[PDB]
Amino acid sequence: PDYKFWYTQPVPKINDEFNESVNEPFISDNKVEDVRKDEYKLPPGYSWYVCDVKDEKDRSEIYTLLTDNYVEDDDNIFRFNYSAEFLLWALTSPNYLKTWHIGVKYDASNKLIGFISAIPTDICIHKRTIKMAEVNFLCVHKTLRSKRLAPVLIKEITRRINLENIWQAIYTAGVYLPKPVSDARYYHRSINVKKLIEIGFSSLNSRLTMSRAIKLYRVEDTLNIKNMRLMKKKDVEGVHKLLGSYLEQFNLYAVFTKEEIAHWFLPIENVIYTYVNEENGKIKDMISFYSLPSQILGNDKYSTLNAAYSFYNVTTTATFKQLMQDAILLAKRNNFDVFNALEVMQNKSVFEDLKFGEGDGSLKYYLYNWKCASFAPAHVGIVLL
Ligand SMILES: CCCCCCCCCCCCCC(=O)SCCNC(=O)CCNC(=O)[C@H](O)C(C)(C)COP(=O)(O)OP(=O)(O)OC[C@H]1O[C@@H](n2cnc3c(N)ncnc32)[C@H](O)[C@@H]1OP(=O)(O)O
Ligand SMILES: O=C(c1cccc(NCc2cc(-c3ccc(Cl)cc3)c[nH]c2=O)c1)N1CCOCC1
Ligand SMILES: [Cl-]
Ligand SMILES: [Mg+2]
Repeated sequence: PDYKFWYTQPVPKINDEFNESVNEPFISDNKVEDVRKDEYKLPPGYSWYVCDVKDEKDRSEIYTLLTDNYVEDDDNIFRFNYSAEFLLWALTSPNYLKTWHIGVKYDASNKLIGFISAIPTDICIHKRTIKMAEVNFLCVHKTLRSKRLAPVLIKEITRRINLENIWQAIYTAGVYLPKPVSDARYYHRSINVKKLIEIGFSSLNSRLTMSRAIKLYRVEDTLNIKNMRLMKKKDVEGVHKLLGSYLEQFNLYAVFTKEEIAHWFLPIENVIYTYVNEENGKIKDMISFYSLPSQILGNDKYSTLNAAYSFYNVTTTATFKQLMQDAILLAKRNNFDVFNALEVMQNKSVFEDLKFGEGDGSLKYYLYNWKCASFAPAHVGIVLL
């Protein structure tokens, strides 16, 4: 790989190695005045479109583009199917900019063929807190792949983020790019065993028959933490303290305001699930997971796999194993087929005992315009959508 685009950007070369004495931008002393005020040029017949994610019809156009053209596994079995309600939540966090929700239309058809997004957040990297853009949902229509549209989308969102006096970004991808700050494998905990086998995801053998697999993954319908309940507005201050206190140990985390805690955790059916344990007026434990279905490609029976993804989990009255056992149970109670988690924070410590299987690859964490030491994924304290 030559990285002809990426090697023009303020990111590390593949064989760049920085030690912990280095924690700073590649390019400092940036001036909003000097940022390009012209939109990047698109190929003839294509136009920039500012998407209004709060408009049901604009949001439906993003939904359709991602449904048909977003992330697949390397074997083209699954395609991520973020819901329209999920995209509304993901993109309208506190102080979001509409103008960071960037579409490209094909003029002749008036159809959306490209998208990229960012939201603003404070990110703490090796104890330094920096205002950053969190970039996600980069997507080019399958009919227009390998035409160098992605670098146009990346340069245009970089320009718009820079106009807000923001000079760093955080992003994740399954593909290897220059250069990860950390790299986390994903693991899966089967809940609906029979469905996962029927779609070709989970395997059986002469030792693990269907009946034995169903018994292996069977869940007792009783919580270790009896009073775990859906989070309410009254719990925002307590979750801010419990989660905020927990995250300070990590080398990379979001520094959440109380308004960001309310946005990212208060529950929304089929989008975000947060449960809390309240003891003596204090929030002492929390579980959270988001809903991200996958379309099961070419399957006539099942249109989607209903997957819960581990978000943020903290325990002070139970073991981390007991807490994540309760997270699996709460996902089962909410009709999820599988519980997915990355080897970030304390997660890898429970994967063997709670019968998670290792997945087919890894999610890489990246910073834009930041040089620093890389670290093991247990020191990652942030989960992007
Ligand atoms: C200060 C503010 C800064 C803000 C910006 C921060 C950076 C944000 C960066 C974006 C974070 C996004 C986070 C997410 O959303 S990760 C999810 C990405 N989306 C998908 O995987 C959906 C399915 N695939 C697609 O839609 C396309 O394949 C995409 C759009 C991904 C590439 O389109 P296409 O396949 O038609 O290729 P091209 O000819 O246009 O372009 C080829 C160039 O693009 C580089 N490439 C390929 N994949 C990715 C990728 N996932 N991140 C970054 N760069 C990527 C590639 O190495 C090459 O450059 P180089 O190798 O020649 O050098
Ligand atoms: O095998 C997959 C799957 C589905 C789609 C894509 C991929 N691989 C690539 C990939 C991965 C992920 C990913 C997968 C799991 C987790 Cl916990 C966190 C991130 C993100 N971005 C990617 O590009 C893997 N599963 C397991 C069953 O539930 C849906 C996800
Ligand atoms: Cl350029
Ligand atoms: Mg292209």
